[PDB]
Amino acid sequence: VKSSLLDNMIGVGDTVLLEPLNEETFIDNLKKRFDHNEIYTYIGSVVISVNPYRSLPIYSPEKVEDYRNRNFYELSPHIFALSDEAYRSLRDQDKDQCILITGESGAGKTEASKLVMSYVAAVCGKGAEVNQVKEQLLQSTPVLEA
Amino acid sequence: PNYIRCIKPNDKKAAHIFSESLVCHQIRYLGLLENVRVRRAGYAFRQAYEPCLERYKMLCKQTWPHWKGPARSGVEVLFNELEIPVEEYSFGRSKIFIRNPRTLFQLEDLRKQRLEDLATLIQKIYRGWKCRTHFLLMKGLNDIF
Amino acid sequence: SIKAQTKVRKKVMGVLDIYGFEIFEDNSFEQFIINYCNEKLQQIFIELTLKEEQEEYIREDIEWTHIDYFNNAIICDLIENNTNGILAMLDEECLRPGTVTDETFLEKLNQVCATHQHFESRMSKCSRFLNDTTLPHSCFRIQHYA
Amino acid sequence: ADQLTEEQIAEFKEAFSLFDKDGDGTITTKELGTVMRSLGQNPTEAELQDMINEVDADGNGTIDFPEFLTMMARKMKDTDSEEEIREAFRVFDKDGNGYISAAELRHVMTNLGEKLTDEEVDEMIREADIDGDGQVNYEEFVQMMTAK
Repeated sequence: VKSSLLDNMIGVGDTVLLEPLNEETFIDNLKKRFDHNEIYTYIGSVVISVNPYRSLPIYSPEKVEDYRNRNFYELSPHIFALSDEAYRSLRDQDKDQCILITGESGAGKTEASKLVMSYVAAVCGKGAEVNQVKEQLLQSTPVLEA
Repeated sequence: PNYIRCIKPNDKKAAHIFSESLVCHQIRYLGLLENVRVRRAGYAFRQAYEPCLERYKMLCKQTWPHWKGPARSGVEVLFNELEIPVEEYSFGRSKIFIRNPRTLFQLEDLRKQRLEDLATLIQKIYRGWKCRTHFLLMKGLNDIF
Repeated sequence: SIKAQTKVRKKVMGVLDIYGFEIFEDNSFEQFIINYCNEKLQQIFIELTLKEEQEEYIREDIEWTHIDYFNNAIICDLIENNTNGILAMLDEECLRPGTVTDETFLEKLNQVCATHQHFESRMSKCSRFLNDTTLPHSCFRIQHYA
Repeated sequence: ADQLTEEQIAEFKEAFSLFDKDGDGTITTKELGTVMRSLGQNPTEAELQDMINEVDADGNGTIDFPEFLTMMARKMKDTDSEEEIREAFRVFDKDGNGYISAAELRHVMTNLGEKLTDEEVDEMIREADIDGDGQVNYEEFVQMMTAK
């Protein structure tokens, strides 16, 4: 409760706080965040991801411990924080979840599937099973892509 | 449902190219703007009383260093010292409600101001512990100067 | 290869990877089904959004003020209505043989579908009266959320 | 004030005579703050600059012993508190566990305030935890620094 995403915020971290509201300010928001290598931006509980076309170091297993079991509000925007909500709504509440990826090809949909399922492969407790189903899923992906 | 929209920043798959006109079409196709318009609807920011009081206890002389209990009353005397208009906020049952981020960035400005005063207080009492300690060691070596 | 061994009680987290919205210069029936599915997804998204928000403002006992948003339900209703939708007219023209063509189908859409505000055509009048440039013949406009 | 009973006059006089190296009868003006901080009053640097520019009209800061006593009876009522600085440390806790990062303590305490040097903040963390490294406590550290 002592930390917030408002501290050390590049641009405006959440677009509900963006003022004034048009597309012109929002393009500048994603511009000034993408320049400072901040590619995640929320709308409410919505993750906006921007493809950087390189491997960013924000996916370390060290940062998995940082992103785990903090609140949605308490930390800088990242995609794992969505999966860290969804999984706990599956775990502590026993309610079925679904994670929807919307966009066009070449914007990072398959990467977002890989990173969501990678976080779930990290924190589930039996990681080799999720890696075993995962490896045949990502293996079966170019088959369907044909 | 939990939700992700993906945006390409260019049509050329590069790391440092940002085409504003194409990203504008990416916002239009996904419709992020009406998403913001419906998430904002009445009050554009909100949080519980406890992280609000723990975040902004240093702006009120009745909450610094304590407390002021209960948390709704401490946020209230915080607003009454900081002279916030009544139409800027609303008291929920377990959350404080904020209408426009004008008040929010105002409070972030004031908290950003008092943060340097807190670090200045820490460095003052610490360096005073060092100079007082060196003075006590200097007395401990030479009784008269 | 990836399924469970037996049939037991379970709880599931799914991932729905769906494509995005389309605009070409020429948008055929494929892009029509595409953009219709994204109308449905946008509709359930805004509906669950408003129910979630109004749920919260009823929780914290705060008087709701009204917000203006784009109605997706009359675009969906403009397409899917079993008597007045677009797909009902298309299933009609496919069903009955009458030596049917594209311009006769546009004539039917001008007859029964142009009574709605957000449908837009050239030969009808109504919706819209105006002779708008970059609106050819043998085509129609739909005012989508995009 | 009135001012200043004798048991503080003797300490102000021995600390006043300690940092006199030219044989003048007054301290040097670069060391003006460490005179006040060696005795434990601890004014800030900018308020020291205003207080020394109040009595100086030459731009040097040269004072004598009764002017220094005047400055001590001004600041004598400004003795700080324990819970105030401790809650100021609790502002910098972001995790709510009582633990505090040493490297972020270096970033704050070398980028904010009077900007402690490398040996002072490195010595600060080495006095905070002798075992190390990179993550320290504060709740007994505040008891160590706030003794006169």
